[PDB]
Amino acid sequence: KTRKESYAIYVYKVLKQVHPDTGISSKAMSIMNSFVNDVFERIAGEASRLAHYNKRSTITSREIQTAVRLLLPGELAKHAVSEGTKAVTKYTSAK
Amino acid sequence: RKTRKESYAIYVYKVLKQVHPDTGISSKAMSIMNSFVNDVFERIAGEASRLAHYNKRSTITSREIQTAVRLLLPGELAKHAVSEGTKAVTKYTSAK
Amino acid sequence: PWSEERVVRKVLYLSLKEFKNSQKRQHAEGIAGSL
Amino acid sequence: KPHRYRPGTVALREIRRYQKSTELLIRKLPFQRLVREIAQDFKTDLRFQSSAVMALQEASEAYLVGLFEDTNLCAIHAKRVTIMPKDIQLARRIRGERA
Amino acid sequence: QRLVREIAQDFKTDLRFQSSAVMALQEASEAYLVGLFEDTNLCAIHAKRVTIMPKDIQLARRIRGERA
Amino acid sequence: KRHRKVLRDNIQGITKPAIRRLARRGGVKRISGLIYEETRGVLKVFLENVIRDAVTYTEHAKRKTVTAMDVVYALKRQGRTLYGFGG
Amino acid sequence: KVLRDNIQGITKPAIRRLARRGGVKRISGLIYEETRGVLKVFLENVIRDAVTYTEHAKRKTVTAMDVVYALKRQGRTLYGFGG
Amino acid sequence: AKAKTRSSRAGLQFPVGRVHRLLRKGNYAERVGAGAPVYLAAVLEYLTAEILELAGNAARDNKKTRIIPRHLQLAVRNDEELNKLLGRVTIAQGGVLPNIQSVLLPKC
Amino acid sequence: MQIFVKTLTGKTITLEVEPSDTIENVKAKIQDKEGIPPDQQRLIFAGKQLEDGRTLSDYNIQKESTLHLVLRLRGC
Amino acid sequence: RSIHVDGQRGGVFVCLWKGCKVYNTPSTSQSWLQRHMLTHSG
DNA sequence: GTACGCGCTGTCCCCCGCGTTTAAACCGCCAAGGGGATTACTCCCTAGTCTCCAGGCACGTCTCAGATATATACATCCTG
DNA sequence: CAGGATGTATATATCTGAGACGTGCCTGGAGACTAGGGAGTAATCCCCTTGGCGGTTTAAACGCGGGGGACAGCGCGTAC
Ligand SMILES: [Zn+2]
Repeated sequence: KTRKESYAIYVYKVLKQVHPDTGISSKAMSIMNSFVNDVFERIAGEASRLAHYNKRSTITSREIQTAVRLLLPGELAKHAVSEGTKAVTKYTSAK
Repeated sequence: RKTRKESYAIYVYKVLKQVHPDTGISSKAMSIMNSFVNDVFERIAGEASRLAHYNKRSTITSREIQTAVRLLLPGELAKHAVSEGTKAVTKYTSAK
Repeated sequence: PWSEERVVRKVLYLSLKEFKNSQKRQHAEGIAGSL
Repeated sequence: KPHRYRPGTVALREIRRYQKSTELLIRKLPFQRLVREIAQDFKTDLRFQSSAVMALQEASEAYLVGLFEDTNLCAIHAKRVTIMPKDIQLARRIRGERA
Repeated sequence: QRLVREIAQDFKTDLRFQSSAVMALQEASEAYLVGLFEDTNLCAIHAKRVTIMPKDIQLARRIRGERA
Repeated sequence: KRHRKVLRDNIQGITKPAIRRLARRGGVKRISGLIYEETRGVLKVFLENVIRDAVTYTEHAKRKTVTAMDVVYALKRQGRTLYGFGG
Repeated sequence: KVLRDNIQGITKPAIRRLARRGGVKRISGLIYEETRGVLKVFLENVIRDAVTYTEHAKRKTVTAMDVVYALKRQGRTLYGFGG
Repeated sequence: AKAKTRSSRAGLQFPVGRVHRLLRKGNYAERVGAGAPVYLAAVLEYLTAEILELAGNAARDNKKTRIIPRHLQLAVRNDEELNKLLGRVTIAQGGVLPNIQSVLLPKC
Repeated sequence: MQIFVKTLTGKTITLEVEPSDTIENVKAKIQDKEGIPPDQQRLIFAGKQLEDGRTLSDYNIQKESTLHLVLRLRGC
Repeated sequence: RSIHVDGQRGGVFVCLWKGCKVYNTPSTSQSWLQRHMLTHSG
């Protein structure tokens, strides 16, 4: 018992959207789990400070945007920011 | 002339004379000590922050700080400082 | 004002193999978007 | 009559061999013994999960490997082909480890 | 100062530089080079020489974890 | 007789051919003979550092059993994160 | 003689000076290039993030505290200039 | 009635509800905006997609059906822009990149 | 545009090349017209060793220029 | 050192002298005590 | 046996002063724009209920994954 | 300076069976649906400090040369 969370299912889904026909071993799932669990904090912690400096109290997108501009090196930043911008401005249009 | 700032300068100075009661101190060195204190305070705090969440408590206690020291200060300084803090508490307990 | 001759004498003397980058990974700049 | 290979040629095959596989390189039971040995001095009467030891190993090995590689570059810098403790002690200091 | 103002041209134009910050930039940019040269020196010595050549710098950085 | 068979000189449990294997994986060709003690000490220092904090955590959580998470946290604090063990 | 892309502003004797405080004795002829590039690289890697902070704060002038932060980022803390 | 997943309303796959829970309970700030968890989840999804895709080709080029760590290693270490992001991580069961110095080869 | 590639053996060859051609492509042309492998060649002009990734326009080379090629063996 | 310094056993540096700029002033570091003694008495 | 290690050498290429050319400093003057404080407000995110469905757990298989067995090219290291 | 013999490689066949993939079930946490009140937010104004400037002056940079010593090359013994 004592349920645990994970990201397995979502990983598998995303996998199916690129090589729709390729399996994934067990451990190589646990890895890709831990990896997300890492990057998540490595961004959220940074954004926390970044807000705390200018003495705000809320976290919004804008900083997450900046915070990304700091960690991801170069072209990955160029892409990810476009991705975010897009995949939010849609959502706000249709709640 | 408004919007007061803060520092530790007072306390640096006070504890200074308790050791070299004849010595002065420039401004730059004052600022440096200030920054240094700020650094260390944060390090130790942030450490204990995780230490709780791991065991999923919700309040920082002394016991937290105790170990959190043992993970930053190398060797000797740790053994000294833990003694120090242990003492400083005991008194405060009885001496409200 | 450029010591090309001196650097060429150095090329003749040192004369050792050198290592550098090989491939162009522009695909990480490309298909990544189409990913 | 009996065939014997050129000196040092076996290695050139050893490398291309090992740089491919992925499994461990140290037999467990002695390693586990060693760990349990060191552990006593901090708080004797301990008890371990299995995977914990596996982890400890995994890291140790990855460390040593990465260390050797840079040791090698050092050794080349001085136009040798072997290695010597004087080499390790260089990298182990430039890194800032034994700084 | 003329240097940094030049490099700052790209990431944006028409910036202003609070004076003191330039001092910090300078200062930190120097304690870097010092410690660098130090390690280059140890490197070169290890090869039984007395003078330092660019390959020393390159090796030093690589081991340090900057170039690769 | 229950426990505490304190063993000594297990560092010699690291055979020379073992270390040969590692070095090979590293990519070295010719090897001196003194190294077989250099590494025997280097590795020990490395271990000690980790195992200390490893213990420290459990101790704080006051059990008698060193889980894997513990080791993970330790290896992280020193800037050597490790994937694949339930981060 | 005024045409000077500021990178040239790093005079060779200057480099020699730092080299001394390090503790080097002799010096090849080429290093006076390696340094000019290395310093450059190191510089952008910091001025970029400094800029970034200023931007996100909507400001228009590079406060020291920014440069300090950016320096703590790379793993190079710096005492004294405030913080 | 007839509720809809926020992820749908975004058109993604990551549990935006789950994320937005995590931020509140992580002491990351005092109060969380609305748009953030969206933006965050989008970034995460993009990243993991990129890496998985690369690994897929990696393993196929070895002519196998599934994906195992050794692939992931051989996947990351070959793309620098990634490789920097993972300067200090260690993938168990990872091996190394095949590599040999140029000098130690025979004369020809 | 035409260029002159003077070699250490007293031979100075002409190539067909554009300012947008890279030094890797120029070395490929050296291979195709002389059999000299591109991994063995190092071209020199304007006091610098030519970089394969850059083009002729990047070095600001004019017509009728006389470039220098040294045979540098890597490997073996 | 045998008459005033060693007889000054304590965590304080209250040790006395005629003509010192600091006089009857405590100090929590006895090392600095003996240091000041070596400075003054010569 | 080969890789090392020691010694001999024949350089040419940095150090070291010397004139001389200069750009840095400092000193002063000046303008403004942008940063920093102050005000009125609003609308957005927190809180609280009610609910119902996505997600975790336990099974059960079949596979195709993989394993294993078998068999041929090829790259060394010798000979004339 | 080229062939022959070689142990290595490499492939191809068999099973064989643990364990990725579904598959149901059940439920607690995510979502719809409610007010509220303060964090941000425009809007404001008023320094000020940062560029920007124009003379000295002067030490620091610069170019020259010359020479001497560090080095890269080469050769030879050997012991690990
Ligand atoms: Zn006195």
